[PDB]
Amino acid sequence: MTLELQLKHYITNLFNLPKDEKWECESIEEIADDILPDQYVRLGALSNKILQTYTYYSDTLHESNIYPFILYYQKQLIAIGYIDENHDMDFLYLHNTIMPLLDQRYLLT
Amino acid sequence: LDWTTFRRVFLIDDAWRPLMEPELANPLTAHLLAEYNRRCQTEEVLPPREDVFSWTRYCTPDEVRVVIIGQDPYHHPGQAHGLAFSVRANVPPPPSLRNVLAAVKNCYPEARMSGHGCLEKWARDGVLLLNTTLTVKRGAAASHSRIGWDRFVGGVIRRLAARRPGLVFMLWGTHAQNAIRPDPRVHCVLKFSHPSPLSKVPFGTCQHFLVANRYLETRSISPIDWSVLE
Repeated sequence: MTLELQLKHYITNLFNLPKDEKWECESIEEIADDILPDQYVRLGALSNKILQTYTYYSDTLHESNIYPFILYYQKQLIAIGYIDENHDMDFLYLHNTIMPLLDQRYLLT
Repeated sequence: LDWTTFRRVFLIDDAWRPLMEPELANPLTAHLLAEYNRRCQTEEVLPPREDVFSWTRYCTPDEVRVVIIGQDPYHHPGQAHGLAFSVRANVPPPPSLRNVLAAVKNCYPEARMSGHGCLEKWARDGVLLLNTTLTVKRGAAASHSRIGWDRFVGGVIRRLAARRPGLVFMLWGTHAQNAIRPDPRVHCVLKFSHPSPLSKVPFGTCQHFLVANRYLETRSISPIDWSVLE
């Protein structure tokens, strides 16, 4: 099962959204400092790195103001999670290009 | 390189000749176009060739009042049509654009929004919506980011800004603020974080569209009507 499908199942199950609703994905680049919490960004790790960012959206996701995302860095996985209405970011995974910082991918099942 | 040939190929409106033609003298422009044309033969390239330069056709250099910088074009078929941010008419706005439009509506509760994302009306009204990368491989974002558009496009914008003072620039996100640094004594430079929802600051709170209008008024320029619907 693709990562993004695992993420979709975790999300639609967590928030009780229509499991079979088509999701669309917006893919853009931006600097990790402008996205991640300060505590996740240090010089020599994620700081100044340009992440390739994938942000999922649908009608009911928009209704939710829920924004699931998967971040990469040059094809290294960097983060999986979701942002909510109030910009509380939740993470199921975080790697700072040096080591894994947070790996709760077992949560997806 | 030949302006007549170049213009025909891209269906470029001739009013942009004086800002763009000087580019063709630069050997890097010849490599860019050759590399672009090589991508076009080896892969599916977006947006369609005739659209790469659609921004030239919506308004003339003299009409341009506001400059909004994008990075590169939507890479899924149907989406890009040669403007930054904007999508084709029956495409639901993706997260970034939908947030742009939310800020518009916040700035202007009265603004007519169709719930659609196509920004042609702004373009016609002199809102230059310009990506620093003009093309992309279908399916792969930022796949053309290093073939040399940024230089070419940065030249055109430099020549545009040089013609007369008092453009508004809206520079959203780190790429745009780094790529384009206009003289804030000469132009109105408006900065913000990227409109993507992934941004730490919600873009919904961006007041650029109002602040730009207040600026233009101080300069005898009529404000933009930021309505997406006619």
